[PDB]
Amino acid sequence: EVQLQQSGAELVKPGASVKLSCTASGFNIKDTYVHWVKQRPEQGLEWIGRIDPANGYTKYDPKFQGKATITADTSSNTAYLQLSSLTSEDTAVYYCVRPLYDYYAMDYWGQGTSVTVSSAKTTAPSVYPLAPVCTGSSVTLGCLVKGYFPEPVTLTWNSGSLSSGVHTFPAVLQSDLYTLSSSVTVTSSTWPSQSITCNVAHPASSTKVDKKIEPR
Amino acid sequence: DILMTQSPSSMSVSLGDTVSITCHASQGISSNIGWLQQKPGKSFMGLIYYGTNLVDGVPSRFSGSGSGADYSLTISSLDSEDFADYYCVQYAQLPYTFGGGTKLEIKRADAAPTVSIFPPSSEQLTSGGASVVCFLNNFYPKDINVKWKIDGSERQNGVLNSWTDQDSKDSTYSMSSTLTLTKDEYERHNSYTCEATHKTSTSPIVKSFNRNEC
Amino acid sequence: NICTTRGVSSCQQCLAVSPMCAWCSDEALPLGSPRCDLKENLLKDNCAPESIEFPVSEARVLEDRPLSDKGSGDSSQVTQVSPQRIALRLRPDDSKNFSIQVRQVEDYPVDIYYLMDLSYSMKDDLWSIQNLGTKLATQMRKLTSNLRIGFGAFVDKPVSPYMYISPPEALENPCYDMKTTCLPMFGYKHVLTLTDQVTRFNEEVKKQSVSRNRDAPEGGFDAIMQATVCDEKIGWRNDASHLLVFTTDAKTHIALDGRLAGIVQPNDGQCHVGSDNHYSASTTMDYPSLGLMTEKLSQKNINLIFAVTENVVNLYQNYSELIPGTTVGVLSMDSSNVLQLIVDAYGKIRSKVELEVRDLPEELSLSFNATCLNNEVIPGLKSCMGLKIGDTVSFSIEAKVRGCPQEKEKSFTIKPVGFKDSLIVQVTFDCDCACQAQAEPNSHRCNNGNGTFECGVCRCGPGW
Amino acid sequence: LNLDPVQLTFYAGPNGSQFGFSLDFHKDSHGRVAIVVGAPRTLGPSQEETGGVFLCPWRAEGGQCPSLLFDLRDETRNVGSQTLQTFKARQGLGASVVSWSDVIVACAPWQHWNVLEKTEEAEKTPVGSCFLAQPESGRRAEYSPCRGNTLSRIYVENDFSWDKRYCEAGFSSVVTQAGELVLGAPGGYYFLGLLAQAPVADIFSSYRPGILLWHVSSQSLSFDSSNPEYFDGYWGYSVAVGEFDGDLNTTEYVVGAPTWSWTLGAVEILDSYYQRLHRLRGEQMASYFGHSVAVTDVNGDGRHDLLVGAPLYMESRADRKLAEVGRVYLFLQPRGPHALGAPSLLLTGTQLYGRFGSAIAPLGDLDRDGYNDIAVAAPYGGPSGRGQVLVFLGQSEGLRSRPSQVLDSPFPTGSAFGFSLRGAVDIDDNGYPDLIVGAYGANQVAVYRAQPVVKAS
Ligand SMILES: *[C@@H]1O[C@H](CO)[C@@H](O[C@@H]2O[C@H](CO)[C@@H](O[C@@H]3O[C@H](CO[C@H]4O[C@H](CO)[C@@H](O)[C@H](O)[C@@H]4O)[C@@H](O)[C@H](O[C@H]4O[C@H](CO)[C@@H](O)[C@H](O)[C@@H]4O)[C@@H]3O)[C@H](O)[C@H]2NC(C)=O)[C@H](O)[C@H]1NC(C)=O
Ligand SMILES: *[C@@H]1O[C@H](CO)[C@@H](O[C@@H]2O[C@H](CO)[C@@H](O)[C@H](O)[C@H]2NC(C)=O)[C@H](O)[C@H]1NC(C)=O
Ligand SMILES: *[C@@H]1O[C@H](CO)[C@@H](O)[C@H](O)[C@H]1NC(C)=O
Ligand SMILES: [Ca+2]
Ligand SMILES: [Ca+2]
Ligand SMILES: [Ca+2]
Ligand SMILES: [Ca+2]
Ligand SMILES: [Cl-]
Ligand SMILES: [Mn+2]
Ligand SMILES: [Mn+2]
Ligand SMILES: [Mn+2]
Repeated sequence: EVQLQQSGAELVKPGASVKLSCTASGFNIKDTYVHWVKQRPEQGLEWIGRIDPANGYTKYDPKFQGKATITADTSSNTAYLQLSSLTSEDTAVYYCVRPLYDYYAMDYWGQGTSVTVSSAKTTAPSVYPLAPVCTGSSVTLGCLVKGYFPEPVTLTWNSGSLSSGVHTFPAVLQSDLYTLSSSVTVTSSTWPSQSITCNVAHPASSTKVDKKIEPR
Repeated sequence: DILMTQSPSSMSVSLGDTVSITCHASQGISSNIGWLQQKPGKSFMGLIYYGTNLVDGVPSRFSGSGSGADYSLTISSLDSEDFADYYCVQYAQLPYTFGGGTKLEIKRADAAPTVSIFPPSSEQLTSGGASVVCFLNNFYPKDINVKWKIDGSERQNGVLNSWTDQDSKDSTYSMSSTLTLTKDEYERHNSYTCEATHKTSTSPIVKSFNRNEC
Repeated sequence: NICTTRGVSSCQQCLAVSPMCAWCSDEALPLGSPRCDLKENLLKDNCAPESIEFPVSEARVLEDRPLSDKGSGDSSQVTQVSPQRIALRLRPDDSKNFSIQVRQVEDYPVDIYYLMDLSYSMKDDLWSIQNLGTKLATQMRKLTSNLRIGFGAFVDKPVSPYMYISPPEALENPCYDMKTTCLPMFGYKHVLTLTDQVTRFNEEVKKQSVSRNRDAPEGGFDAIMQATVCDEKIGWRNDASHLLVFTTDAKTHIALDGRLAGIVQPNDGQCHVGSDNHYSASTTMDYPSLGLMTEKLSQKNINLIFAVTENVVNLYQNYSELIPGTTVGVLSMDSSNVLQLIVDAYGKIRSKVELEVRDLPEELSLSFNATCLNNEVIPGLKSCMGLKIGDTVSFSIEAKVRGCPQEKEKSFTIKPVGFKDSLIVQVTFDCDCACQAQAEPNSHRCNNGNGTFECGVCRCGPGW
Repeated sequence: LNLDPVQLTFYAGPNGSQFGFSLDFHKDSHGRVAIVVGAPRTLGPSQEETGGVFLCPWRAEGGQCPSLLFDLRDETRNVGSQTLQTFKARQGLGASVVSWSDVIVACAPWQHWNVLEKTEEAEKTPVGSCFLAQPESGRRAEYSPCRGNTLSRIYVENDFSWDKRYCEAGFSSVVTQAGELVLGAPGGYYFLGLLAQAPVADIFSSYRPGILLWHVSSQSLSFDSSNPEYFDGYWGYSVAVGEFDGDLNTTEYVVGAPTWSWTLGAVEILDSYYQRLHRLRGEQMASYFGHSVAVTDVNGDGRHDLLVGAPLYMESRADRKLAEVGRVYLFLQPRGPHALGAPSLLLTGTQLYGRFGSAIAPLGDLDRDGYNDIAVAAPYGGPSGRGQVLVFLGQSEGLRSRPSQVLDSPFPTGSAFGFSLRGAVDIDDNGYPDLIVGAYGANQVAVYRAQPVVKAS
């Protein structure tokens, strides 16, 4: 079965270079064209270029000329995408693609390789409890993880105990650092009677703080 | 470069429905078009190639049609797995260009947001910062607008918003707005408010609190 | 002797016993005297001299023109074989010997048709030979006073995939994708009919130019066939040595190759060069086979010379072995040595004499003793080699008839390969008796009418 | 021996169509035998020659046959900033046909192809192409392994390596028992010749109309070479399959290269990865040794034997003279892992220019004596030069050196009677294997039915 295994998430500094790989599984990389595609949430999908691993001939979208360099090593059944002089805009997810039957199509895709370009050094998160203001039948608490890098962070309540009725929002990049928050809802008879704790772990800095929510 | 105008950008539909996503190119591409599926938080799967040809393994409820510069992906009898992102791609000319995309979302009954506001923590304040959080939970449709007010006057600088994807078993959306100020600036004012504007209510749902008071 | 101890019944059966036997038809022959005995024993028994039937095998010449010293002048009254005709007479199981002289006459006319590969790699070659006509004339003048020369050229079948067929520009100028111009592709074209006006050769050659095609093997064999069977157009002369000079630096297409261009029709060995001087069946008829080429070359008495570059010399030497009479010479990469190559080939061609027999009766068998170099007799040999122009050789020949054939009159030919003249041998089988032509059917002597009386004895009539 | 030359069956195609150039037996899903016939000069839609295929139902009286329809229109695809073009004029569809299971494969070796990109091009060249059909269902597919999208300049810069532009794929063809199509392409790699193989199942499942350039991942092509012995060798002029390495799980290929090694000619036996197991060399230059090959066990030991035709072989005759008559060579496969030796038997033609050995057909066991038999064609043989087919019977020591039977052409001069042959199938179901003979020059096919033996040999 055709499978394209791409390399792991990359995290580099601006002005540097990175080389992504795409290893063919269940077939010979030499068989077809190999394309590279860039995906960003706002800008969407962009075609970088293609290569014919058999002979090494490449094509690029002029937008990426100089920035991207595509190569291949049939010996290791791998295709590569080298990016140079990286910047913030080069932060995106990258895919390698090949056709099924049609020579020119785009049918099989690798799982994708996330690339993040930041100057930020490894920073531990600041966890802040969010208790309501000094009333209803249901109460809502919260947790605020601010100023950490890089991603990700695992957030749970009462150590995975309180599961249902929770909303952990996607992290957002606050000037070179990330911010995330989570809301949880229960009945008035559950809090502050039942102790609720916010559990945040940041494998990067190897820290795992825990903040209990206190009323006012 | 050929431009691929894909529509609609999104649609709210239900299981069993027959929907159609169209694609218009800035010139003729003689069926040299493919259709792609991206399930939430996953990679891409090929659906169609050369206009009408199903990729191996793809159910027949998917079909493609069109000619010249106008094409369509059609999904008869929507399945639970069919709710995802769909993109068109042309390969008539280099460079290959993609459509803007289309997200199929689950349709449900309107629902108002549960708004909650949270003043800065003691911990953060003693550090020199001040974040006011505002949770707008479990609402539908997704089109919502938040507005921060300090002492009655709107505030735009220092606001970070974050949205969740359509929740699994209730099909609602949630939002998180956070206003961050310096300790000093946070103490220059007294009243803090966030106004939620949803199609559900003609009047904005408001939630406030007052510093130096509780 | 064997004549008497055989107990023959007739004069015919007597002569068929042995060539030494005779028959006596005399009436007054003693009681128990054998009518079939040695001619000496018969006369010893008072046998009338006129009653002796004793045929003797002989071989007298009917035409014996002397060999020519020069092949110049004349409208072909040159003799290079002698005698030209002899009458042979043989009796049952007998034999008789005769001789034949063959001369490589000096100053014999020569036709040289230059057949040139004109694919792109022969461009420099074409520049080298623009004075070959006059330079060749100068050297051949030393050997002959009747030289004619001509010129033809070939590339390959003008059809895909041998020919470039795109873009349209490539059809008019196959060299378009390079930075030059060349002729559209052509299979074979006749350029200059054999003529003694040698500057016509120089001037025709100076107007020639190369073309270009895709695959390495070329269509020369097509051109050899046409150059051979298009007699009037090429202009071969009846009385002249015919030299077909084939120059190329590449491999050659052969019969059955044509199927790569969708051509399956076998070569018909016929002329297909019309008034436009191009080979019109080039794109509809397959390349010729070695066998068919050999048949036509031999039929038209053409001496094919492979003048090819060292990279393909072995190839053409190996073909040469399958086409007897062909000679090979090493051509330089620009044909700068082709002149001496042709002169040496000509000498090599006229350095051999090989006898060939045609229309020989089944009953007759021949044996040969050759005399070459210097009166050196070489038994069981009918071909001489290492000869020079002007030299003369001879062969002793013996004919041995087996039994006596139904037909009494037969003739056959002995001709050296490539030669115009030949020895016609008119054979006559003498196994009858002169007295048979005056027999007595239903004779009163033979069983009273039931028999025939001939040659002295009584034979049983027809029907019994 | 026992083919009936008195009551023949004749099938006929249009005049000038060359109907009978190639043929084969075809069995439908029910076991009903028909005859597929190629006619590579049949007129197409634009009143221009494109070739065609006919599927003749069996009938003792013969007659006309219905067409097996294929798309004859030229195609254009503008894609990837390039223009793909097929050209079907004079493509010779039906220059080869083969049947396997209920599928028919008919090839057009001279179909041309070109790719345009701005002012550049690949060059318009005969890549050849094959058309596949499943007559009963109507399914159609194509296979053209030599089509490429590389521009002319790239070949020049790379010294014309791996140049498949003049393949003429389908020039010869054969299908393995497992259903792998093997195409001979004598023009491949700048006229060295190559082989292309792919499973029929995968050819059908990967083909879609309009694509023109598509991938058949399970396919396998042979290799280019730097050895001058192979230059202009037309490797793939003829192809066949058989068992020659003792391992029944593997299928071996037999490939003819009639002009291999400066026209010496050769035949090679290869494994399915195109590795050479044996090489038989021609005996005489330009004899076209390898023009035709046949695989069949003739001496009843269960081991496949090889027959090679050299239609232009020149026999030595009195007075140092040579006579082109053609020749066939028999190689018996030895026991266990051993090399094929010298030929076990040499069959030589008698008629000048007869081209004995132009075609060789296994007949199965014609006379039912336990030994397989063969037919050899001499398309211009016979005392009248009209064409002859000779039958040779198998025996414990190989083949009989004298023909058991001779079939003289029933057609007029120039018919090329015998140019195509096929046997080993019982078409009338009388228990005896029959023989079909093509005469493309007369646009007809003759069916010879085997009958019970009169007096055995
Ligand atoms: C024109 O025609 C000539 C003559 O036929 C060809 O030359 C022959 O080419 C063949 C094939 O390469 C040669 O065959 C080889 O013979 C070798 C030994 O030969 C010896 O004895 C001869 C006697 O005449 C000598 O001339 C020669 O110099 C040697 O001393 C063998 O050792 C070779 O064996 C190898 O190959 C064979 C398969 O071919 C294998 O079976 C063996 O195991 C081994 O691998 C080989 O058999 C032959 O020697 C050549 N003959 C001559 C006289 O040179 C030309 O090739 C041909 N030219 C063209 C362009 O067509
Ligand atoms: C060819 O030469 C041979 C001798 O080499 C001749 O044979 C001899 O013929 C004479 C005739 O008187 C016999 O006496 C000898 O016995 C023969 N010798 C041998 C060795 O056979 C032969 O006659 C010659 N043939 C021709 C046609 O002239
Ligand atoms: C035959 O040979 C003899 C010598 O044995 C010779 O004298 C004679 O001239 C020859 N006969 C002829 C007619 O040549
Ligand atoms: Ca095997
Ligand atoms: Ca056997
Ligand atoms: Ca048998
Ligand atoms: Ca039968
Ligand atoms: Cl050239
Ligand atoms: Mn050339
Ligand atoms: Mn040169
Ligand atoms: Mn050529």
